[PDB]
Amino acid sequence: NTVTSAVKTQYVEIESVDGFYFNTEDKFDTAQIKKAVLHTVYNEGYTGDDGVAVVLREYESEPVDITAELTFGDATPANTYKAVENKFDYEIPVYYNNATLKDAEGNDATVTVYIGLKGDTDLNNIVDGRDATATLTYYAATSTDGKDATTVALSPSTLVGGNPESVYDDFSAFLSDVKVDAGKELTRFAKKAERLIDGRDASSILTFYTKSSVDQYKDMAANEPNKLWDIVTGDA
Amino acid sequence: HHHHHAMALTDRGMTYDLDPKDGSSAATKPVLEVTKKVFDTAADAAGQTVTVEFKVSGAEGKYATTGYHIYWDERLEVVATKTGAYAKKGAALEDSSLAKAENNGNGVFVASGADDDFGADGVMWTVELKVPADAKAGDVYPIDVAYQWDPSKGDLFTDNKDSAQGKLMQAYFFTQGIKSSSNPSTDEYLVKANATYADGYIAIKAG
Ligand SMILES: [Ca+2]
Ligand SMILES: [Ca+2]
Ligand SMILES: [Ca+2]
Repeated sequence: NTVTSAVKTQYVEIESVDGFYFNTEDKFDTAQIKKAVLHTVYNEGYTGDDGVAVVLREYESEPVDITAELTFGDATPANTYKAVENKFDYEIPVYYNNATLKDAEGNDATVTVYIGLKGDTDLNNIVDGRDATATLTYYAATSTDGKDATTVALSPSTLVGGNPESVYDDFSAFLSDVKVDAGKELTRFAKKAERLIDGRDASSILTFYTKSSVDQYKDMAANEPNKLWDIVTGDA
Repeated sequence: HHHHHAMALTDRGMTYDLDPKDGSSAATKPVLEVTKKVFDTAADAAGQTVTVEFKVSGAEGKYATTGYHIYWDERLEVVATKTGAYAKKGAALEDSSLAKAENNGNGVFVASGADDDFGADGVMWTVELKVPADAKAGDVYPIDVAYQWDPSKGDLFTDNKDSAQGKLMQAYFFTQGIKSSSNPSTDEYLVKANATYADGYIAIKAG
């Protein structure tokens, strides 16, 4: 007879953007999460003497902005990355108070990330001379009158398929930009057109490839490529 | 029945195992020749520095991206360039603005890149190798071009777009364009040196 209210279900709606990462990175960036609103649905009603539940009304409380409270839990680029042919995107669950959330359709709410090997211009999970050539070739094309980042594709990958405006070409640019003059101030969210992909990027990459191919650096390239990148870019 | 090994060289070349493995139908069939220097006497050879050329033919305007391993008899002494590199690019790579020699013990890894198929025929690389003072008549110091591969990366000889024909050319290069245990030299000096997987040499005529 006594009427009460209780949460019936709870879901989040999230506005997020893509994020690009290297396989060696230890942290996803929560800046991908632009806005997250938590909805809580209530039922109000009673249980009759016959033990049957009666619902008198259904409603939500005021939705709550929880954008700032969302984390990616324990997931990291390094522990998520798997080399798979023609496949670079991952759905990373968000966490709120150390638990996943459901989206409006009952599925765990996730954010899209792309993770690859630095230097891997052609997106084949291998860093080699072909990547250096592709990077050089893109520089030469975009250095020609009448051509730029908008009309030239960088990656030979079928995922780009010659399409200058593919998101995978932005991802390829991120992977190829091994020499960034601006440093950390040019963020991972820069688009291909916002980067400088030049012969210096191409010659690093080639040198990474050559050093990886001799006894001295074979293991460094395979185990901690980041230490080899620093050597080849003059940063260490 | 007995197993024979070279005096001071190992066979690091691996089986070319990328698809396609058979380069017989390749429109472009590149072949790499390596210097075969022969001295008449030990005195003629002892302490001499020899220019060893690695020369490609049959691939003019048909390649862009290369990378292969060179090794030499450990008794030879490499004479580095002014930059410390063990190898120096040649005229075949003049139109390839990416070119890099990486030192590797008794050997070097040599690679190139180009923004189009600007690879040319001719000398790709030179290495200067000095004959030891204690060289004797009959001695052979083999010089090897080898294909290597691992799951992280492998050696290359392909065109700018790494096309189907580029990959056929690559298979041809490594399986027929160079010597290896699967395509052995029949050169008498290399047979004598027990190094028929090798490609060139500095040899001293028998007494
Ligand atoms: Ca690659
Ligand atoms: Ca750059
Ligand atoms: Ca060989």
